Amino acid sequence: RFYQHKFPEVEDVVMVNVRSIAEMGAYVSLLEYNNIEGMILLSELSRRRIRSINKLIRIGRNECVVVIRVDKEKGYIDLSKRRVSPEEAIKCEDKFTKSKTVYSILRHVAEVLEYTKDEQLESLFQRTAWVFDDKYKRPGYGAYDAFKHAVSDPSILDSLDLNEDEREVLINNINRRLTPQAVKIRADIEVACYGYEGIDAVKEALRAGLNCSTENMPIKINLIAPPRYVMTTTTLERTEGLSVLSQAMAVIKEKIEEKRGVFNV
Amino acid sequence: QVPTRKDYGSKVSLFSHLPQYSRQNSLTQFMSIPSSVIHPAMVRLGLQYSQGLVSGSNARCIALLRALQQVIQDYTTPPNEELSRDLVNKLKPYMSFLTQCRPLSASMHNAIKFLNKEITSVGSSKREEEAKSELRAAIDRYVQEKIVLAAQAISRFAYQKISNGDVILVYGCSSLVSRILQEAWTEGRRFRVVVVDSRPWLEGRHTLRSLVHAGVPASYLLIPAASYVLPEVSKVLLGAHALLANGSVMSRVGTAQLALVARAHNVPVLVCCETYKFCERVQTDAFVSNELDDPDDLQCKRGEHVALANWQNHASLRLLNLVYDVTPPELVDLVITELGMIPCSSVPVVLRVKSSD
Amino acid sequence: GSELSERIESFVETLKRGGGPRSSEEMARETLGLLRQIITDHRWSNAGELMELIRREGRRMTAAQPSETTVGNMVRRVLKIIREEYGRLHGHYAQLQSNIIEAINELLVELEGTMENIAAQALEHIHSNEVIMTIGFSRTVEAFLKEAARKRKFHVIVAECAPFCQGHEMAVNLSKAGIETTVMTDAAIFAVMSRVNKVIIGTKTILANGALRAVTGTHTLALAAKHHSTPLIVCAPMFKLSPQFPNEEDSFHKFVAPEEVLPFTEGDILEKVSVHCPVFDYVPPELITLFISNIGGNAPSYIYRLMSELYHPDDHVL
Amino acid sequence: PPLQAVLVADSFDRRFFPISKDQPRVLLPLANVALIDYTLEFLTATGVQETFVFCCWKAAQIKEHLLKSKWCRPTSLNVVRIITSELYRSLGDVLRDVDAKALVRSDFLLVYGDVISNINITRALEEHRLRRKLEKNVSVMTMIFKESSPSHPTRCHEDNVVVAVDSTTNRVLHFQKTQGLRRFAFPLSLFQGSSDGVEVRYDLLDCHISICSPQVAQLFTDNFDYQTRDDFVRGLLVNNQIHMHVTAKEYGARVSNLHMYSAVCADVIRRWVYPLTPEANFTDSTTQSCTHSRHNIYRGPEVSLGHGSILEENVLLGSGTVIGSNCFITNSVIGPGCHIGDNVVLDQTYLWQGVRVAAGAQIHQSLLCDNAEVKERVTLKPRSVLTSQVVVGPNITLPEGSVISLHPPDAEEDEDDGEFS
Repeated sequence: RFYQHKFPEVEDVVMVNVRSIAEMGAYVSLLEYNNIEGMILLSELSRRRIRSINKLIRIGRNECVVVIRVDKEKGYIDLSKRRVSPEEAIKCEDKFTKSKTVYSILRHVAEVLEYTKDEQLESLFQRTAWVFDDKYKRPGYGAYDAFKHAVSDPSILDSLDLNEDEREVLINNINRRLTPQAVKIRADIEVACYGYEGIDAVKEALRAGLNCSTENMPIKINLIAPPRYVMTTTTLERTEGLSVLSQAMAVIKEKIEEKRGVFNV
Repeated sequence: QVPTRKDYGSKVSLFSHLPQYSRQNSLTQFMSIPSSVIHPAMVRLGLQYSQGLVSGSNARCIALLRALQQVIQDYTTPPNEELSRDLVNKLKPYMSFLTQCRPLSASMHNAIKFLNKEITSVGSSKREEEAKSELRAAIDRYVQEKIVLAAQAISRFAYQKISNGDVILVYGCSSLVSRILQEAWTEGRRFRVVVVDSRPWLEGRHTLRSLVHAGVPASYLLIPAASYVLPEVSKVLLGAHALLANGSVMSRVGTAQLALVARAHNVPVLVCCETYKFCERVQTDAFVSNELDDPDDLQCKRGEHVALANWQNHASLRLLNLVYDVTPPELVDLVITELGMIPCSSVPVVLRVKSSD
Repeated sequence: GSELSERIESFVETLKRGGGPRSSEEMARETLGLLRQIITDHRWSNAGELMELIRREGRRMTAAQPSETTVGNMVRRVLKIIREEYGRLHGHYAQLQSNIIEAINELLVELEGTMENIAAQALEHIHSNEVIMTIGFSRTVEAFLKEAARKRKFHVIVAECAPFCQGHEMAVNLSKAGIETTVMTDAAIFAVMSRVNKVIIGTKTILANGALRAVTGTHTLALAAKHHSTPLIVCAPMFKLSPQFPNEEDSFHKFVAPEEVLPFTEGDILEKVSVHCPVFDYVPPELITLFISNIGGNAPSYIYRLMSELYHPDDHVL
Repeated sequence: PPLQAVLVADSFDRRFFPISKDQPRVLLPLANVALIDYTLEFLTATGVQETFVFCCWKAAQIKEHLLKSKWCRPTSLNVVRIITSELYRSLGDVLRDVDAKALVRSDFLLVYGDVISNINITRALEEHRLRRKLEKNVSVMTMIFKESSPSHPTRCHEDNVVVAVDSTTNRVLHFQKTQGLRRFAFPLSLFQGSSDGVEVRYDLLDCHISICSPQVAQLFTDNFDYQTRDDFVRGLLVNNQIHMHVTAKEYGARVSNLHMYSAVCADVIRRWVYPLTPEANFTDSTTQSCTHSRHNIYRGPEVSLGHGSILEENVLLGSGTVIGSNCFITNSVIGPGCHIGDNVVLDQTYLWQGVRVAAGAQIHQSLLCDNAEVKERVTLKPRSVLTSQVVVGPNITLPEGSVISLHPPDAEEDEDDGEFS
């Protein structure tokens, strides 16, 4: 499924779930093409004298296996750990996860006449995955398959338009599961000042409220905390953070000290 | 592959994790009687286990060894399934078959683990026939070195141990305790061996007959009166099937209580188990992994007025009989094996120094 | 980049408020997670000064909380394996830290595979229509009993240690799987011990004599079981082993506030009677029977081979 | 809602004399470490990041002693707010400062620097917070304060409390103290309002703990006629009702007079306050790291035991200590550097820094202080106090009470030491 070139290449990385363990080996079910079941191998679950059987593997979890060299009837389907010595691993976990999302939006194509039994799944997958080897980099294929469903970002979207363009996918499915992730943050303020340079500066505290209303775009200051208020920050961009920090510390670093007031973080 | 054997009569309330059989109906009442669903040597060894024909100590190991060598050294090597890895998974119906027949001695488990480890040691890169003959050479050198060289090595060492006039007892059915007896006897020695046995096997027979044909003076008493050998025993040879990793040993119904009544005098128990018998499964109680033979073999011959013929007429009476047992590691002190005379609790440290390190 | 000290100190400081977290092996999880970071920016030139840095910070981590060795055997574990890998390097610099963190990944898959192993080694003991006992609370022996609950039909009793009733909770928990357990009080550890058949226990730390160290009531349970000689199966994963001995100081046990056992509703009595309680007892090595362990079974005095391997004893004293 | 606290030093309804002259009333080392560290690790025990300790008395001393802790630096979850000796009198201008400087948003802990305890406070904190959110801020505060008997060493008659209260909705009615009363009478007008009934409870000892959300800043600065908290809450209880919670297990009490000093120093080593038990080494004092042993003794490092010195219940030593032979020491604490010579009998001695005891000396029920060359046969009796470098000699015995020192008017002693009466 997840790339129809099924039997993968020589010294690559993949992950796998282990549905059942054998008498001797541990025959694992690979998932980067539908329902085969591989194995494990002897020597390198380490690089020195470990030699044990069940303290590494669940009946149920995943891990980052590494392939050495697989052929067909030489029977060497390589599921082990060889030489991840400085090597990153979890790129393939994110490849796995994004391909699972690619499945999850396309396992339900499943149009409204409930035909779960067997619609030919390649009839809706294969033509929608076929031309997407546009560049050779497989992590580049990772960012390009992540680029595949952020549907407005490839607005050159031609080459087997299926339909008018993407009909059943773009009615709600492309649009339906954007899955944006954001964490609420609430960077505060505490500015005030006193004097007659403090009456100028309490005018300047009110226009500091005006100023973090209109200049650098902190949005929708509400009045819920009667001593001192809040300014909002939400990641659709995440680069509002350094701008808000630069301007609030420019306030504390040049604005308040010229007008002799009180403020900190 | 194979069906299972039906139950006969009733059972105790305790042992319902354990199946019971009969030898009045067996496995091959029904199945593929020209054996090609399963290899022929398997149904051979199975239905001669069902009448107890090879019920020995390491005799059972060598019986399954000849059966599996007649499996492997005529084995068709199919394509589209790999050189070394269509054997062991097709051997899963073999030992599940014999587990259905009458369950395994742990000796056969050690045989399974060794030929397992060796058929992994030859994979794909060699042609199947001379790889099969190298498997023959490996399994033959294995059983030869371990079984035979262990028997004569402990014969030389226990010949250095046992001296004149040592009146030693056996609970006798093996091919190692009577072995050590005869090839210690025939070198200028003297010791009055006594055998003990038990209902319903009534087995001391191979040992006592082989002693008398080897010319050793024998006596005889059965474990339901084992408190009459209670003072006069000088040492005791205990023939154990398996030897676990507590320090325990492992043999029949009739090494259960002679072990404790001869710990109750400081007469040093002496068990005989070679390097082949050091297992890894570790039990503690006596009903956990213990078989149960045919429960209507315990009847009486009192003219014809037997009590146990129509025992299914009335409501709640039962029968049972256990077969194997485990003794605790307090009692058992000295094992008879190769590298020395290792004691009880220090067993599995030998089992790690012949386990690929 | 030196924001590492604060969590060493937060970790020993939550080791001073009893010790966080609540359960048993999640302690091992958070400590090895905070032990794989001990060489992040913690840089050096040669292996000797790295060794002495593990010396100083490990000994202050162990002496900050001496009533728990689950951090101490792991810092001995990491110092052992790093001197092992340097010794395999020689026959100084480059390839060390990579193989270190790789070995840590190996053992951190191990310590979470533990309870699955002890759960899956748990049908080779138990029968039909007999009774069984356990004291205290550990989720390891809970995994044992829920496995055997999934496959057989037997009849548990639980006798509870009650300076604090840490045993009523499993006593209600075990009727959820439909066992029909019966709970007495700990006055009847001997009144029913004729009609027991077997008893399991969940240890906490096992010393380097094979002598365990468990909750209150286990010493009387072992030496009150051998007035029937029914065996004691101990539940004991391979991380909560200790290379320690009963002799280094006291506070081998752990003395807690004894308002667990006395109320403040008495009258005028509590001015003089000087109450005391540990939460932990000490049991002889020579009385328990076998391991249900993450290598399998072992005899209760075999343990020296494992401690020959796992801990290099010249730096067991550290 | 973040959680802070204020931490007053000392209410000057004064009971400590003359120990509050060189060292303060709050640097009172109960087991060889300052009592501020005990109450401060109560405040670090429950979770509070920032707290306010107020000082009035010789800023050089508490300044220097707060220059060598390890929460001097905010690496740990505390830094300490400390301020210096302008106009400070008692808790009155403390709360007037805390709503004039206005260092309060909501729900802070009001404790003196004189309570040591083990209540993880947050439970009734959130129950109080539920009572605020639900019912329109008519409930001012909640006090948690122990369940006990009418008979206990901590419920001595200085802070004896009876309260009358319902048990369903646990709002108090009378905070009537008992410093000398023995007939009791409750004004019956407030029982017809709750006809289903109302309990009375004497099973109480006040932990001096209670929380405060700054409504009481308003009800404290508006009403100047309340200064201490007790007439404050009685004035709350005559006009806003205040609530109650009865904790079950853990306790603390305020170490007011030396009676509570005896009871608490005999309870931390009878250990009713674990995690607090002084083997933990709360300071970075390698000159405090002590080793627990059977029946609650605590040997110090380089202890140098005297031969045959038998130990039974609840003792200590320090660092650099030399103890002599034949000591039947029970329920005591000893301090560091002590050259306590041979055949010195002790019983519940609370000995402090720098002492060198001479040979052949019973000491009994005492507590004494720095650089005291105490000498032969100084036999004492309950409630006896030596203090701060004054030297007694060949059996200048003392009776039950002993208000003595080296200062002339407070003591029973002139300029020189107590060698001759």
